[PDB]
Amino acid sequence: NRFTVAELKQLVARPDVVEMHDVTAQDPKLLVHLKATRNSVPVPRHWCFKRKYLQGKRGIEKPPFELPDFIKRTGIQEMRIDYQKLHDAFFKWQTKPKLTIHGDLYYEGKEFEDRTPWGELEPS
Amino acid sequence: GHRVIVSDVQESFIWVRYKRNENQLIIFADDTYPRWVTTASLLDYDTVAGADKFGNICVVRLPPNTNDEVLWDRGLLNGASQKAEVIMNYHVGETVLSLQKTTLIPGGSESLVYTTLSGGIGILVPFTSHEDHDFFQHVEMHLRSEHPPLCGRDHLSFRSYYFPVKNVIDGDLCEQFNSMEPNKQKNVSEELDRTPPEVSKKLEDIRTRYAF
Amino acid sequence: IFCRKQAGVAIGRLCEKCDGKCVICDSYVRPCTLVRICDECNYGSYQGRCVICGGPGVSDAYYCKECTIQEKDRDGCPKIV
Amino acid sequence: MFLYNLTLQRATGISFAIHGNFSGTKQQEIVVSRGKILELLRPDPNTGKVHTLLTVEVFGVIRSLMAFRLTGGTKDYIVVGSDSGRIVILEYQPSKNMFEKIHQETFGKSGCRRIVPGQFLAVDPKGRAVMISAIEKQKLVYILNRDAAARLTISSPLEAHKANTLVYHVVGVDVGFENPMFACLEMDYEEADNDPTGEAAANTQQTLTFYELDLGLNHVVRKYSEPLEEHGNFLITVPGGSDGPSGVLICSENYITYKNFGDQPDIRCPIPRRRNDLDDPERGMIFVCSATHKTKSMFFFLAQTEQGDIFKITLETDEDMVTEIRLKYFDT
Amino acid sequence: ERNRPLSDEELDAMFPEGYKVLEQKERKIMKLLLKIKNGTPPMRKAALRQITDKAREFGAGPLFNQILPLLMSPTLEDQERHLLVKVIDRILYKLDDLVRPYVHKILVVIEPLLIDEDYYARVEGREIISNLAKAAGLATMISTMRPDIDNMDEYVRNTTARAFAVVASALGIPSLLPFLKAVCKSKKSWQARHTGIKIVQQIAILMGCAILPHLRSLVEIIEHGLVDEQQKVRTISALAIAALAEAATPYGIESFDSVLKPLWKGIRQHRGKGLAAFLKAIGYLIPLMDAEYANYYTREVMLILIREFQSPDEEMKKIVLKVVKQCCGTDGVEANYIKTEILPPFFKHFWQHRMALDRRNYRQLVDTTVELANKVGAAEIISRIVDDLKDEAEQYRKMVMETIEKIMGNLGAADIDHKLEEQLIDGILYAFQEQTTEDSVMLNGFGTVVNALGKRVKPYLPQICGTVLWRLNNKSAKVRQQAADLISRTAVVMKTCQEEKLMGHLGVVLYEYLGEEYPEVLGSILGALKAIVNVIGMHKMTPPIKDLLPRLTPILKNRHEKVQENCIDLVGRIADRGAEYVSAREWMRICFELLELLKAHKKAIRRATVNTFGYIAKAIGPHDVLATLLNNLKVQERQNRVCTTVAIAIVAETCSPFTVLPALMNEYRVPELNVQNGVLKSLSFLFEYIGEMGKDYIYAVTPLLEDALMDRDLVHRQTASAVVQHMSLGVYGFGCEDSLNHLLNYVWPNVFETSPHVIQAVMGALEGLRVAIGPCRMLQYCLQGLFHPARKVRDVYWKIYNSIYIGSQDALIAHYPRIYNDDKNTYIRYELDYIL
Amino acid sequence: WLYKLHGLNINYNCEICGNYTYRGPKAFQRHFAEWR
Amino acid sequence: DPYFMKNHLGSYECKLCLTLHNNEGSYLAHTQGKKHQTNLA
Amino acid sequence: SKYIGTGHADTTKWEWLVNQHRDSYCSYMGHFDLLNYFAIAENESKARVRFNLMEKMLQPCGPPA
Amino acid sequence: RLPPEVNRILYIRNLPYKITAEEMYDIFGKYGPIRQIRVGNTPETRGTAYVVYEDIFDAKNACDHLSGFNVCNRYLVVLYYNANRAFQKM
RNA sequence: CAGAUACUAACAC
RNA sequence: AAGUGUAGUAUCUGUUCUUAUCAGUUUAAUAUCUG
Ligand SMILES: [Zn+2]
Ligand SMILES: [Zn+2]
Ligand SMILES: [Zn+2]
Ligand SMILES: [Zn+2]
Repeated sequence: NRFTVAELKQLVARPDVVEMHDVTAQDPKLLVHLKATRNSVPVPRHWCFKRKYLQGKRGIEKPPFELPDFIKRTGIQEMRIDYQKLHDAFFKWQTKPKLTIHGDLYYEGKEFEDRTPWGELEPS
Repeated sequence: GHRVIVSDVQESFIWVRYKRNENQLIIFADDTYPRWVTTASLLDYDTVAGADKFGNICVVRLPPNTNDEVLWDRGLLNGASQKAEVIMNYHVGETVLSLQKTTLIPGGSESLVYTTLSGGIGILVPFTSHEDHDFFQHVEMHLRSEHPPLCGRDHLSFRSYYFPVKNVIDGDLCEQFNSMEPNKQKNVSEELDRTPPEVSKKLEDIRTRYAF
Repeated sequence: IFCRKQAGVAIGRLCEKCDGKCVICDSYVRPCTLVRICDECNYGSYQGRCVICGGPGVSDAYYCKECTIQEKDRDGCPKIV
Repeated sequence: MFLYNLTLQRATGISFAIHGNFSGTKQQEIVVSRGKILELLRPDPNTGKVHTLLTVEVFGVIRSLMAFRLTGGTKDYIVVGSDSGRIVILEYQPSKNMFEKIHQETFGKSGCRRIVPGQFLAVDPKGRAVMISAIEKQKLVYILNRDAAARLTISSPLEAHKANTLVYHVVGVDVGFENPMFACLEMDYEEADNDPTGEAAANTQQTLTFYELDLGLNHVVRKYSEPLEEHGNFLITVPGGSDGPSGVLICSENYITYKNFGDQPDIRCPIPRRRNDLDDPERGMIFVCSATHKTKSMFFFLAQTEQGDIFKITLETDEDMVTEIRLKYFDT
Repeated sequence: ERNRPLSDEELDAMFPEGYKVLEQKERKIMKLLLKIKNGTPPMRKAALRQITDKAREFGAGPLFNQILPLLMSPTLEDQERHLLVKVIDRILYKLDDLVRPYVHKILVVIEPLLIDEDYYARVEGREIISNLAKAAGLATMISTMRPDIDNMDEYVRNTTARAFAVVASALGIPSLLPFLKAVCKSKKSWQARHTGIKIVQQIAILMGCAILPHLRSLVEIIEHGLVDEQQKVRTISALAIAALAEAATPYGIESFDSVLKPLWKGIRQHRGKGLAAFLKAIGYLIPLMDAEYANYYTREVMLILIREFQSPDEEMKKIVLKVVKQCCGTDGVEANYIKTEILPPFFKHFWQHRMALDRRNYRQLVDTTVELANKVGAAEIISRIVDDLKDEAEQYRKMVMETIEKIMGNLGAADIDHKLEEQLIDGILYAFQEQTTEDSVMLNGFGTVVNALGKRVKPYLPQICGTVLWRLNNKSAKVRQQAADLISRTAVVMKTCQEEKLMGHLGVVLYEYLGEEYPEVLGSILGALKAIVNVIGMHKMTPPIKDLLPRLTPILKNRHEKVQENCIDLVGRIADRGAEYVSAREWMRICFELLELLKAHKKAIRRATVNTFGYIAKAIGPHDVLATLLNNLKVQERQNRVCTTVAIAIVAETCSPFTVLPALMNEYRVPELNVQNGVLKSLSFLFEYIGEMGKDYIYAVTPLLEDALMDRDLVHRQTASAVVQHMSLGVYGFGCEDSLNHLLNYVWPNVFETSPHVIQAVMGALEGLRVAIGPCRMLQYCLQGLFHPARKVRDVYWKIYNSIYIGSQDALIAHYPRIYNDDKNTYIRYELDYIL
Repeated sequence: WLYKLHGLNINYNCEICGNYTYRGPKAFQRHFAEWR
Repeated sequence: DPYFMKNHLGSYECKLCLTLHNNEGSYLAHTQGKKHQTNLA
Repeated sequence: SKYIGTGHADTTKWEWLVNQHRDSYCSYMGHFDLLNYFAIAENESKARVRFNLMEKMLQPCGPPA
Repeated sequence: RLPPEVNRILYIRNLPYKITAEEMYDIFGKYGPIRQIRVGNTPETRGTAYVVYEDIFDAKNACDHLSGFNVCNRYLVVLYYNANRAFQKM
């Protein structure tokens, strides 16, 4: 008694959101509506993959973890004492990394894939 | 200028640019949270203060290098390609139907005045420097534990009612300092490396710069 | 398995071996909210016994700060039974 | 970037107001909730003018207030229901000019939640127990007493939960020194969730239910329940013992009804309407709030309708039985 | 087999070189149970799955005809019986009504287990009979068990009654009450009435406070038995009332009104074990009463109880003491009446050496006398006891010492007069010196009496110190161990200003004892020194701290637990408070010894050791100690490695994480699974410990966590998830949403993980993130999977949603997406769309 | 076993693709964004 | 060998079968084995 | 599972929304300001707004499917 | 009733090199009849020994009590025998 | 489905 | 010569099944199981 994909595609405001498995839901019309909502996050793509998550990430040599530049410039990477510089690294030099926006999930291939502001702090 | 900020009843803030020559209204940014907006104040060319039906204030800001000069297009998360970032969240406790950036006293500093449905009037005021901010943050942290809310609700949880509290210190909690028994004032001021008169002075000094 | 019945006025206790431990998550860090237990758990021969393991009880049991922040202190009697 | 919040003018609206000798002195005071703020008011009976003694930001939602007094005591406690998951008892201290938290009993998770108690709050008129209840399912009963040092002491909660059941309102019933009783306007939604015709939803009757706390057996029994002809919006405790015939007054659309357990007939009186009313004739009328005034000889209720009109309500008795309700228009 | 004699040939082979000698369905169930009793765990699970469905094709008859002989097998292990019981419950559930023709056969096989003293066998027996009483209707249980209510054997009546109490533990009290209301009045046989009354007694014993809403009904079932001509029924009705009263405590007095007058009439009339049962009943009832009743009825008791003190019967002797305890422990009873009427006959009869000769009477009288003191006051009771500290019998001296111990440990010394101190201290000194055996009661009592008197002990201290110093100079290992323990216990009083000088001698004596041949004694030596360094300052202590550290270093290596636990405390105390008095070189040497003690089996030693690595870091700086700890990550032993991760976090807490974090990050670069996991585990503990400070370090560690989350290895992901959770819970209310949101992108893909530890960690991270980034985000992640076609996706998503819902039900109201209206259903929340 | 694993026992049809039969769940899903 | 390799976690991978080896020992066992021969053939 | 409001794989549209609506009306009854908002918008007495919300609790979305 | 790792054979380490047969029997024999004692007498084995009790319950006793045991300037390390560690040098 | 190995839970002794 | 047990994962090794043409049990789909 299910819709065809063809049928469901015409019954909804956003056909592009419809996938092949959607018509097999308990409520496909609710499911597609929910997928269309502002700021909702997709289900992780690998739910239907036979291999377990991240398990195909094999057979590739990767370099060791790249330290952030403020820690790197502390020189401890070469040491393996200067506690003032060690403080300044975290409390002066610490710069925020390239943080990802809401909803942009990770997966195996992702890695290799007057203008003045109000209420700003005064300079020290 | 050419910017238009639209409050949606539920989908919070949408930034629209009017283009004269093309004669077009283009959406160029939106929020990443539902907000049941009741009122809005523009703080600066990139920043909006919002109130919602659920007693919250927020401040949303366009991140730097946001571009306003804009079936193959889908946008991001079923909304606009660029996202405003919530730089402030605070559960006021009462529904706010007005916000206004204004100076309440002559020669005083500018503040964000807000009115509530319950007839309450208050302000949000920017700290000018680290030292001040850090001091009232430490005051708030000590008062949260040493002078807990009367009817047994966690203060941080209350200010984080619908969204986690972000970049607001509750001065209504800080001014509880003056109501405490003197032993507790002594304990808290010792923790602050101050004496109680200096704490009360700092409390009065902020509340006297922006608005009586 | 936690009792999870309505917490009473009775206060939870810890044996020497299980002391410092948060009942819910075994952390030794920042005891915060005093544990309360249901009457049936405090009753008769069970008076003053350890919430975690039923030992003689020498100290007051606490939920840690994290459990307090998460409102895990609210679930009801945490005697493991 | 970084903001500091200050109140300039505190909330002036009132959601709850309660009466007592909060100072313990013979002078009467009013504790009012302004939602986010608790406040104590003294009306000066000489000037006829109201002074704020004390205001406190409570940093939560006050969902209910009651005054109560232990038997033989002279000072009223404030018991607060809130979005905190805990029943809090306060004593006002005149010397320090502050509310002092006497007890804080925790039972649930914070927020204004459907199944966590806090919305309704009812006291034994003799102070011996307090019931705190949610809109759905959970009701908890705390027994109150004093120690050998005359400090207030509180029991473990006794539960009185009922699945699928809405509560419209709860009040304590004045039964004198008999076992404490709470009356609830209840409705069971189970059948309404199970019938796809909608028949059950329309055929569902609100019930008046009397929960007795057995002090000797330390449990709450759902002793009596009866369906109501129309839905009540709230209850009024009628004075009992030697002060009246006890029972309860259900305020409902277009009516006020007196009910008591035992051989008492239901007495029902329609709410009088304004002559030549310009309102829509389809609108029913509810009482929106009430007050009770007691005196050595007699008592009466003031109940206000939606239109602002206050009725003085009085009950006529033969022996223990109420025989009629009498309404007199009082003022608007 | 393990103690079988060994040939020299067996023995010689144990040793390396270089040592000098100085129908078809029945067959199916068989092959199934064989693979539950024996075989591998998946084979047990498969066979249990097969048999529990196949019970529908077997039916109850053939199934229990095979299972009951197997359950009766005389060599069946507790765990193999427990597995057979987990089969029994599940087949009873699967059979339902099909059990009914076989209830009798199943029951008579299990009835002995309801009496068997081994707790496990007896709770398993209660469980399977509860499951039987769910699968069988109550009418079937009654129809099975009704004949044996009148069995001639008391053991059958006893098990029948116990089985009916198990029936009552599932089928409610109201259900069996009418059957009991018939049985207890069944005139034909007193043994039926007796068994009914005994069911109520066993119901009371089993159910405890759950009796109370049915208590009146249960009393009214028994009440006439107290008035009956059958002395057995009078006796056992009183025992049933005692059991109901006991289970009702402290409530329910109004239920017993009907039986009080029958009890009082019986109290005046009866003798022997009959009277003992009535006295037990009244004894359990008096604590329920208000003060006026309590006084009157206590006074009614004493007109008989004081006579019964004369009784030679051990059961009466137990009961009369228990009744004294119950009366005198009841709140309302006048203490003057106790002092004047209870004490003289009680002391005259029971406080004699003869009562010490049996452990049962001993414990009873000790407890009863403590309970008399608990209401009369300490000194009145102690002054009656104290002379017997100087009586000849060791066992009696031990009895009075234990009594004084238990009185003064509860009530304190404030009641005691000066002369009574002299009498106490003289008697205690005699008792402690003139013991032929080492006894803990004497160590306890002496320490307790001293610690309770406190500052008052000042005149006696020179005599006490000389006595314990003398006993510590005795050759005997056990004697010196006893003396050194007493020093450890009494140290709290030695804080008195003059007594530091006396303690100075003890310190230098104990220093010589550091070569103790016996480890057990050495443990007490160290436990004394532990107390001493806690009382006097490091400089104040007579042995130099600088000299002490080298002496304690070999002791640290000592393998014995007693030595190990005590040594690490002493060293740890020195590291924490007296850090200055030692060289960096010595402290660093200690760190290496500590590396070894992370292999200790007891967690208490490991916990203390981890603290010490940290204390040393405060003193000598973090860099050096961190380097040693990072090297220890290479060790294969997880419990050692895990303990080292804790130490790294402690060091980072003590010396700010800015000092420790760069080295930790570097070690992550090291290409070993264990090190990279140790680094992540240290970051988990560190964010747990630092709380608010985490905001300063969140951005630095975010890339490392992102790398671990992206890692193929499950443990890296699991450990990174733990970090996430703790760091999110610590940074709540301090901004930093951006980093937590970014990490949520890495964590969320792991929701489909099936590994129990990894899924628990991911769930824990999500709960933490709900507080930190808000329920709104969590809901946004869960929306698309709630109504996803695959059940697997829905199961996980609803589990996450439920956690958010329980955690933040109120908050979610604002966050729920707009659901458009259906033809027959309205889903739009119109009020929230109102504009003002 | 790999034949059944890769779902090659199924055989989907696409008219827009001139009635080509991909023979695979994954094959089919990829084809919509490919040349035919 | 041109297929045997060390991963960043101290374990070993075979490049010709993407197989994971806890130890250098396991790799050689995988080398004397079905998948492993089929790849070479 | 024991907590009223929790869902699982077989939760229908109707069940979930009835949860949202009953939970919303309880939030409205507790949040005095949100109740204020509705009372002013409807030009209605608070007592009547609460009563109307309690009435709506019984079947907030129309009958089950 | 005792765990699986307990055994009549007690491997000993940190043993003084000068220790005599009589002293060994003295120390170990306190806990009950000694079956035999074997003392390491090569560069690789000196300072170790295996002590064998007749009865397992005596051996548990000795093992519980003698680890950390002070003889001379040393503290003995006493372990129950494990074959697979006993032949580790092979 | 069995064996070998590695690992997790401040798991326990 | 710092051992053993409990609960749970992961990875190599050696096993991983030709079918017509439909139905059913199932699953998101396949596979599995039964005609
Ligand atoms: Zn314990
Ligand atoms: Zn915890
Ligand atoms: Zn195609
Ligand atoms: Zn290969």
